[PDB]
Amino acid sequence: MFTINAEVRKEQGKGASRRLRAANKFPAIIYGGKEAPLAIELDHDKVMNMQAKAEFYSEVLTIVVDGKEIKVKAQDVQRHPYKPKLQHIDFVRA
Amino acid sequence: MLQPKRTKFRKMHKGRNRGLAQGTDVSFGSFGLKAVGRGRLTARQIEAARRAMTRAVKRQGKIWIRVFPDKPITEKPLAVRMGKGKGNVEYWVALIQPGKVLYEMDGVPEELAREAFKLAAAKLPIKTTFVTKTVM
Amino acid sequence: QALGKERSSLEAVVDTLDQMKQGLEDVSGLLELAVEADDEETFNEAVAELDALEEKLAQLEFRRMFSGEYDSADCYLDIQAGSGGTEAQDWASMLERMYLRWAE
Amino acid sequence: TKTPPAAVLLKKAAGIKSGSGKPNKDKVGKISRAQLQEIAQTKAADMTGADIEAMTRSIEGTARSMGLVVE
Amino acid sequence: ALNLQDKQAIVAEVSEVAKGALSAVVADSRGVTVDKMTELRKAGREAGVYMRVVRNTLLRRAVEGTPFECLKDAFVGPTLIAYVTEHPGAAARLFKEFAKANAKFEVKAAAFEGELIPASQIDRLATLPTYEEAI
Amino acid sequence: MKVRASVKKLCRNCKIVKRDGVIRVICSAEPKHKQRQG
RNA sequence: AGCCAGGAUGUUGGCUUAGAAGCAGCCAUCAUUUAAAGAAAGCGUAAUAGCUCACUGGUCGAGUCGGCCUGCGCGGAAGA
Repeated sequence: MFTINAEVRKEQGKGASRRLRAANKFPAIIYGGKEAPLAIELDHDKVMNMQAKAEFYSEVLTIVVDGKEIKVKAQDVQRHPYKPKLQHIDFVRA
Repeated sequence: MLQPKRTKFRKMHKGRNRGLAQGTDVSFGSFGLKAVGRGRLTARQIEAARRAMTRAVKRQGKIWIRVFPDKPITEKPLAVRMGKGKGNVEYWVALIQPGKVLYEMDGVPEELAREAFKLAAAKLPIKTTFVTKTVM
Repeated sequence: QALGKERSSLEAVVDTLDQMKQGLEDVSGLLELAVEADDEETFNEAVAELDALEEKLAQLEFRRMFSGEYDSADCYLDIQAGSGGTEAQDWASMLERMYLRWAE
Repeated sequence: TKTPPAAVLLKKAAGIKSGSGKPNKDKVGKISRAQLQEIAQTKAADMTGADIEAMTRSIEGTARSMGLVVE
Repeated sequence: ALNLQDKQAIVAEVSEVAKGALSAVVADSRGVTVDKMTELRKAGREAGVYMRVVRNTLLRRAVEGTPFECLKDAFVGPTLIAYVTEHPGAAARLFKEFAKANAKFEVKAAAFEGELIPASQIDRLATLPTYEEAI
Repeated sequence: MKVRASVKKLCRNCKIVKRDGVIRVICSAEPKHKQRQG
């Protein structure tokens, strides 16, 4: 079990998403299966420590998003390209 | 000393060096030397640094060099009242952007490889870090 | 330092020469001790003692024979005729066709 | 006096005069475990192991170091 | 040095040996070189003495397992324990020739009949015979 | 005294101290290893 | 962290070397003793020895070890 909290995003785009990495969050997306894609945001430090462990990428994860649990796999991950950080994670629904 | 075998053109524009790198991931090996700043490795630099890390592992291991000096660079000789054409090609460079992986190693442990890439880093003009491979 | 070095030289000669007196008494013994029981297979298997002792003695010679740094290398040979007209120039050839026909 | 070194008593047992130049890759002899126990029991003045198998594994350590396999 | 789980292995292992143990001897560790320490443990495993040193706050957990809770005064200062499974006495002679031959250090107590016995009265455990006296 | 912009513990005995604005390396066991940062 | 004691046995591991005995260089991955100790961490011998750390029990009695990310600072820093 790897639990994550989130929030749905009000804003989006370059200006909005750069303000998130100023505030120690970062943006990600949940797509896949049937539904509309969902835009979410995550505490950076939480999910940095989790993705250290290589079970992050094998296992099924559990994103809480306004009460509703969702079960998702880590499909893709953009890193910031020298400092050890994260700029975005794609979460396919399983 | 690295240098293409043949090209189309002898001489090249100066260009600029903006933006971030392609070739950010450690693909070939376990560890790697990522650049953090932004400049040019000459070909003599790239070699001096290979000879450091090669010496330092005692030839265990395998080393990959991910960057190649394929831009040529001219200098005018001493006293040349400007003009009268572009200079001769003295030497070759790769351009480096923040995030390019430069060397990769595997077939050694992370004790030794940290020390090898520290001994390389002292020969290069740009600020560097050590990186391990990520699984995705 | 020099005395232990000189003992290391004089051991290499005196050990190897005394064990070739006793080693060719061993081989002349133990080939002939195969003839006393008189088996032709023990007669040929005790020859394996000798051809070990041959390339200890043949490598002690090679240590004297050649010695200086260049004695491995390829060589030139300059034959020159002396001072007596034709009779001397014939003698020079006579050689050339000697050192060629022994380097063959 | 003491019993002579374990390297000298393994050289007679294998049938060699000096050991291996680059050990464990290169191998220059052999010994069965009857001879390992005879070398163990001849050294049983010197050795600080209480039993035999304990003495024998000490002699196996010198055999690995000089190239000799334990056939 | 160790985990909380590795010290739980020692509480189970040393409590279990105390059941098999008839007699037991507390001693001292320091003073003595490994040549002369190993002379104690060679002649130890001839007479049948399971020699140990365990940590001395830790041994209050390991020797709760009865009746050797006598020996809780002794764990202030150094403690080479012993637990003698076969053959009663045995060790108490050998810890006094260990004491004399080096000529240092304390040698505190020795537990038999489920009771603490102080240093001058070990003469009874020291001059027990072999088991194996009546034949 | 060795004076140099990179001071470094050489032996295990060497100790880095800051005296009066300045990084030094005092070694007990080796007088050579005495260093200062200029 | 300090403080006291132990850091051994086959064995100078093997091979090289005038010598190489943990400690010039090269190859290497034992058990035994059990509190635990490298077939060797730094001084040092012509070589052993000598010292000493890893490692380990004793003593003592509350927080501590060292990486990552970020702010402001120190040295590096000599001219008429």
